[PDB]
Amino acid sequence: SHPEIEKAQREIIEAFNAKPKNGINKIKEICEQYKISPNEEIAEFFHQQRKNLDLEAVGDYLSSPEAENQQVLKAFTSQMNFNGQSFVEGLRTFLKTFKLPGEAQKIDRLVQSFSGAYFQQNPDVVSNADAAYLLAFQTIMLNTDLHNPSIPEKNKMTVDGLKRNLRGGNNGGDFDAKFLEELYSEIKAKPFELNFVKTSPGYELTSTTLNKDSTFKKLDSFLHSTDVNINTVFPGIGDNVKTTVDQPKSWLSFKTGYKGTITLTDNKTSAQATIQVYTPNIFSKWLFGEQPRVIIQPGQTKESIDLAAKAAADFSSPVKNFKATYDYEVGDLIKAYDNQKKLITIE
Repeated sequence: SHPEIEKAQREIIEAFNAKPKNGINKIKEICEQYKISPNEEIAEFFHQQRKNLDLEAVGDYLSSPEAENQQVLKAFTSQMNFNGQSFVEGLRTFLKTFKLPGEAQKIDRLVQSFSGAYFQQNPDVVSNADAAYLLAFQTIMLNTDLHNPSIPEKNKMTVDGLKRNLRGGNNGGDFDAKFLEELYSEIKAKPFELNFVKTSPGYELTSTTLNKDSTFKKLDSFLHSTDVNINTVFPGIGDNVKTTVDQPKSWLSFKTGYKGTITLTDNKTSAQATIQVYTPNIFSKWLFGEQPRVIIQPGQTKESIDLAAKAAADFSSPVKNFKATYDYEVGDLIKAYDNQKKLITIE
């Protein structure tokens, strides 16, 4: 906590709250001016001014894949005590710290950071860092099973049901039977205090009948497609648009709804946009929302805001929620959406 930053804390708080970018750049400003490291310092301000800062934005800054952001987090998470803490408790504390982003990849980056720190501070508890990430994802999946009011008590995961999934999890080995009993019981008696973001950044398409939507229907078929063009899904975007697809991990669409992320990139303009699909399932419905969601987000580059607007305008269903991105204000996204929704609303 450096004194030049501490002095104008209120100013940095006012800037960050208004627009995170402004505030971050105002932290960097003082850091440059006083020949000091921003990553280690952003992390500190975020910690210190927790009761003051926009926790939605903070969580959103820390969960972003950008190099600077990724470093800030390594520093944020390192500044946490996990020494002495139980795996269940250390994690119980970690998650409690954030206004949890409402998107799988963002959550993953977070869980991945805890894993690396819990293992650093407790090298004896888990065999390696990969083993901590496994245990955490099993713990988070366990948290759903043990507290789902729909699932009958007879179908809710057992203690030995845990030990089974974790045979070969401790760096190609088993974890201590008494530690998993202490894990399972700790999380049986108390569920994780998980506060999520209200509305996630960019365009969010969500309805109880979005599953019925032709564009949504098409986009889903696309996720299990080989060599297909995206203009078949979105004819409002250019012909010249390349796509990459990241399919969901070990924890399937059944335990999140998360059906994956499509990344669209204009091969002439370098405008980028990402589509995220979430379809409610028996396990997910209770924790992650009962209605399908489509989150469209523009890249940092020029015209990315149009690509995103073009994809969202092609949808029949309306965009239920608009939210400012780190580089784009709510209004500009509305401007481009209504514009393409007036443009595409022609033969």
